[PDB]
Amino acid sequence: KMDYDFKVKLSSERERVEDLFEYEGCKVGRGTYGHVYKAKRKDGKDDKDYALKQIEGTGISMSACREIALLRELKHPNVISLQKVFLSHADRKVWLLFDYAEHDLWHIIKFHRASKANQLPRGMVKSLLYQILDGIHYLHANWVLHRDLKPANILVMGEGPERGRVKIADMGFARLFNSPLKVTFWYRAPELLLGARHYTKAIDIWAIGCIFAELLTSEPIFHCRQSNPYHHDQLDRIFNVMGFPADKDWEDIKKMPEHSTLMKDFRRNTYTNCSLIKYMEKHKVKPDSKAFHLLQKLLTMDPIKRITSEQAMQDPYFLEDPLPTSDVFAGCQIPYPKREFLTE
Amino acid sequence: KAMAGNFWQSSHYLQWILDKQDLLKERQKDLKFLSEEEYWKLQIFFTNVIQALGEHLKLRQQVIATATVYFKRFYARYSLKSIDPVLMAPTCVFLASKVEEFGVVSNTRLIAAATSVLKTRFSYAFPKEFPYRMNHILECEFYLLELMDCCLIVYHPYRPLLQYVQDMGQEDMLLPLAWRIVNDTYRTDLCLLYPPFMIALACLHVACVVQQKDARQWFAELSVDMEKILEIIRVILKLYEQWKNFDERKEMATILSKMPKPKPPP
Ligand SMILES: CN1c2ccc(-c3cncc(Cl)c3N3CCC4(CC3)CNC(=O)O4)cc2CS1(=O)=O
Repeated sequence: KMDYDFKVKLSSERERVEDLFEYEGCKVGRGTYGHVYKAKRKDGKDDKDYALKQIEGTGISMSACREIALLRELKHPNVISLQKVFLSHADRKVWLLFDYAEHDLWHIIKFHRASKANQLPRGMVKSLLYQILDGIHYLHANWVLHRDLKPANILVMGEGPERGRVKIADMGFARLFNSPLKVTFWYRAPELLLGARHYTKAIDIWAIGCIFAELLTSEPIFHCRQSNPYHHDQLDRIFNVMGFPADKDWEDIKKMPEHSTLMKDFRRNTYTNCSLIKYMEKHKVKPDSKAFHLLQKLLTMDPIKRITSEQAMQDPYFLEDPLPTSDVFAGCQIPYPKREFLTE
Repeated sequence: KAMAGNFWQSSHYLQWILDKQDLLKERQKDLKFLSEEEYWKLQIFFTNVIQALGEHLKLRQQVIATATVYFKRFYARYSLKSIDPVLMAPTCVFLASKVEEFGVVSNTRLIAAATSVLKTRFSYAFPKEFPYRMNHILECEFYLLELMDCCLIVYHPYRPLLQYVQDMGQEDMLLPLAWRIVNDTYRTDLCLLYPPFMIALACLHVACVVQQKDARQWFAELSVDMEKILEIIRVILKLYEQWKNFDERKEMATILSKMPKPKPPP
């Protein structure tokens, strides 16, 4: 029982993705999220590139539902914008249209790290950091956690009107009961590795600290070898880098469900000659610099002693020469390659 | 909690606070079949269906309210003949449940809930059992999302009401009565025509009048257009006279037969 005139009227007027956009052979990504394409508008109103994501699966799952719900409301320069949603009734597939981002921090960092043997504009790191903090702050002010921040998700705009603006993407929209308890762990806060029951603003801020350290060194600060939340070797690396946390540095660590496992597996005295000062000194970042001091506040072990995004933006690091720019490339020529295409 | 302070830049505010005269113009399509009176009785009836579905599924009130608003938004734009409202009601609960993050309503549990609520609580209106299977829900879901222009986040009066009664320092006395009046306002068009806080304020004022609470200077101390708050009070006071003079159970079989029917394919 659905009116026929109502049906065919809507069927006549419906915008279909395959009529509107050329994307045949232009697949640039494939993962658990689905399939992303570099799309161009067929009815040539503009010559902009768009990112076309066909969501994994069929119908409207909780993940799909919440991604649509929140992106439909969110609007900030440093958060990726949902332009339109196509619902294909025949095959039950959902498509999302976004602005196209040529680069990301995973590909940028990998290009520098690859060329270092076989951060060239001054103020690029700082500009990336400030814009990452500005975006995450907007989400957190609207009680939207990201829950999965990493260099592959921090996108950067290529040539065009938004040249060198950071675009946050791939927010963890669906997690049951806001719970991590329901493979690489390098950007995961130590409380998550110790069995924290829920995601927090602080968990996101820790991720931002790791990315920042990666931008400064070209190496993931808590790099590690490849179900339950406890991961011993991941925690071993955090301690080699940060030192083992003293009782005074994190009073509530005793309240964590995996605390007794930590005590059983680890000894404080193993990491006596270990600190963030010492790690960064080996990778040629000065421990008296404002860049280091901000990092230490972001990479604080106790979650209640980690700085928020709003305090990080206010740091005097952003008032020291060079100033952050809107264009992260500072008007300079972009030496990174474009995205390779893929097969099906 | 998500988007709590973004109302003034939200899709709710910018697209889904409608002009009253535009709303009644699109309503004229169904007023050839139903009277204005019969049309609101239908609105009251299906607000209760969605409420009953929500209670049976053990959903919190805010989820039930998002569901009710999805249903109201659809039939504000389209005819009752376009999709059977008996199909639309559980579809609205389904979709609304999926927007919130704590738990998911399964397929068999949705269909069993619709079946059980209509048989046990609404057999005055419906002699035949719930005829739609789950694939009818899934198809209807695509049309609903599309008609709402993918607008899923809905702001309600419950949150501001709690903040206002806490501010007065009379949570114990007034909050149960005022909360129940917010529930009742979903029997009307109020959620399509006024921002949630104004509806909250009107409901608090009526709660104070019923309980003989003198909140004159507290209401004066607000900075808001009172004339609009008065407009809402009058809709709430008229709803209770509607309620009194309306026997839902005795009337709704006849009214549901006057509804324009979906034309089948020739
Ligand atoms: C190859 N990679 C590619 C490709 C395209 C893009 C890309 C380019 N422009 C705009 C958008 Cl919105 C892009 N996203 C980001 C969001 C995403 C889809 C692709 C990834 N997860 C998800 O749920 O949606 C990003 C990345 C990083 S990557 O290293 O995975």
